Amino acid sequence: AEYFRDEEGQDVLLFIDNIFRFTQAGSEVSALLGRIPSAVGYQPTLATDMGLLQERITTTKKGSVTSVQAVYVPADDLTDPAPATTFAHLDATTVLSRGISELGIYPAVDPLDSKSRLLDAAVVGQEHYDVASKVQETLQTYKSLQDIIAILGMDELSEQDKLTVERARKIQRFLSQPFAVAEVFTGIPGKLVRLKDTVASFKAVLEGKYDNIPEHAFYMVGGIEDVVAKAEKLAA
Amino acid sequence: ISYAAYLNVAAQAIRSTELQTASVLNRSQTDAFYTQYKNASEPTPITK
Amino acid sequence: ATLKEVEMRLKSIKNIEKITKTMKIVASTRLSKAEKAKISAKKMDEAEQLFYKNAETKNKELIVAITSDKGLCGSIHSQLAKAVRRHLNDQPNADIVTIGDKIKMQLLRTHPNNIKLSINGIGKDAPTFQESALIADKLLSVMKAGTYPKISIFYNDPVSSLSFEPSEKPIFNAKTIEQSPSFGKFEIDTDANVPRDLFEYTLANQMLTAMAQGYAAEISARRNAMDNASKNAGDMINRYSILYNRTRQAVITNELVDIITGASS
Amino acid sequence: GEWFRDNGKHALIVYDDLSKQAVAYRQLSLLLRRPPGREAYPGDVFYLHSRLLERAAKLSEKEGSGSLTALPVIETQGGDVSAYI
Repeated sequence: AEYFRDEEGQDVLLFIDNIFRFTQAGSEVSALLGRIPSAVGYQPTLATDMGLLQERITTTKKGSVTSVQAVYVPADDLTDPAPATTFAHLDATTVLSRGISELGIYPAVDPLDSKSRLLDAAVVGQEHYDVASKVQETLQTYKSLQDIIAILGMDELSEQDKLTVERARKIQRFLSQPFAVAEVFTGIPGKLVRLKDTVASFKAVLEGKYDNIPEHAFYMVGGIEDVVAKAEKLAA
Repeated sequence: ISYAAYLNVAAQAIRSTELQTASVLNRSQTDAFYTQYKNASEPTPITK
Repeated sequence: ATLKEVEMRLKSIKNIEKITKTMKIVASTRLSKAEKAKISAKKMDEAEQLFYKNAETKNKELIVAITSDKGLCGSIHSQLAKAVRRHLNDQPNADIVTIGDKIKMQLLRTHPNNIKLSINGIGKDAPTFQESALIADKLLSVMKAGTYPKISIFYNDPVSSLSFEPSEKPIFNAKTIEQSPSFGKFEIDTDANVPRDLFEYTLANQMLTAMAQGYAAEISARRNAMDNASKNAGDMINRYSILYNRTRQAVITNELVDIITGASS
Repeated sequence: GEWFRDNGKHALIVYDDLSKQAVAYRQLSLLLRRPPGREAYPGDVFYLHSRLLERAAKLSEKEGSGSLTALPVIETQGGDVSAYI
């Protein structure tokens, strides 16, 4: 990569499946080398070793290094210092959990455990920031109220709580998109949607302009138009 | 002025004050509100 | 951590369980009274019904719906609002009288153009005649009641002391008593004004029977629901408690691992 | 920071991250075979932070009118607060 970025002055990228594999392999050798691997059973040279790898793929004037880093979560918890330390050297995360896979939503990306230092009110503009802000907030109310929603039914609660519950359910199904290479497995045709389109499609949903129509209209579709058509397909 | 308003008040009057059976006290002058509305616009709740 | 977040949530669930259990007892308490009231009302209604049968009466429209102020009594509150919207296809410009807070919000939203009269104080205590009488009076002023060709009321008939089915009947108007027999199988000339007076006293007796039936059926639902509530909060205790047990063990293990790691090395 | 405070002029020190000092010192201690405390973190980590933090303080104007003010920042793992650091 470095040869491409520097000398030759190419615009580079890197994708890795998987970078956790660097710590794990390294940890086996750690004991043997002359190190005491205590840090919840990990090499003590974690910081220094992850640092050299992720700073040799850091953006230069010679060429900007777009990284995609793939993290294997040790025993499904992000709490241990080795999954935590990855978040430190990143400017974006789009964390994918087991749970969203069970709910039948592919992709399995969490909406509430995603970040960017790229989302502000004039970086991507006023509309993008407002639209994201309503989405995060809505969803966080629905999980917060899950004990109460499940224990006591949804024709027993307030006007405000039922309106959220229906909206959040619609956004939940919407998140499902089959991809160009995932189309095979689900059996639902690929959908490729633009960022510009995504802002629009969500602004409309948030104002309730398409929440009078099935929550399964939004199951395995791309953008807004794809939703509209599938409801009529579903109806007849 | 309904017929049942007239009988109600005639009843309430025979009941006086608290020294009457429990049912009596319940059939007359226990608080509650009734908010009227129009058509929207709303006359403000006054005692039952 | 994991540990604490597990725990504080498991504690909320425990607190929920204690309240739903207390609620279910309070509901049986209220329920006995609710049952008591409805017997007594129905008995009174049957004497008036007696007349209505012989009179053969049987005929703008009204919608009345019944709930408490209190939430947490089955899906009584939103199936009754749905039953209003059904009988709003029978007369779209019908005057919705909403008896109770829970029913008031949802119908008020769909049409504030149908909300005329609404009530409060249905939830703290079981319906009483005072309410019914005054509401019957206000029915003449606001809705111009007793000139309709049909009036109708909705409630929940408490089929068995653990069940509820929603049911409806039509309140027979003063105009109806006038033009069916009431000199042809009874006898009143023009001395009193028995029709317009019997309508008004019996507007409240029939309205009150529906109020009682609905309220009784309602506490049975809150009782049924709170029993299921305890059991569900209980299922949740069990998933988080097993999660807690495993987590708590993970700390123990982790302290143990740190000691061994150093001594051995 | 202290040099400003010493001559008479106020200052403020933001310390991001002290949490990372502790990661670095953990590496040092365990490859220097110095016993750990809890969670593989050094025996006397608190002493390294504690002296460090009290060098932010308000001095008397007779002896330098300045003060260094301090805001340490600790980036916590799963919002946890029952660990040693």
